[PDB]
Amino acid sequence: LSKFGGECSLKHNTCTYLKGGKNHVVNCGSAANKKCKSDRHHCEYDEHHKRVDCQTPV
Repeated sequence: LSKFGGECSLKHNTCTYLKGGKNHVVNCGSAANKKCKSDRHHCEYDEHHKRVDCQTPV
């Protein structure tokens, strides 16, 4: 609804997600369970509380 999935950059610790044909970039954050730990890992941005998780599980 207000969540967008994408993939994270290990080097940049960011999540890139697509919305309406437009890429957006958001900081994964520094928490050990939120930062990007593996390049291209599934990540999700929650628009509502402006939350990011770059360790989205399967």
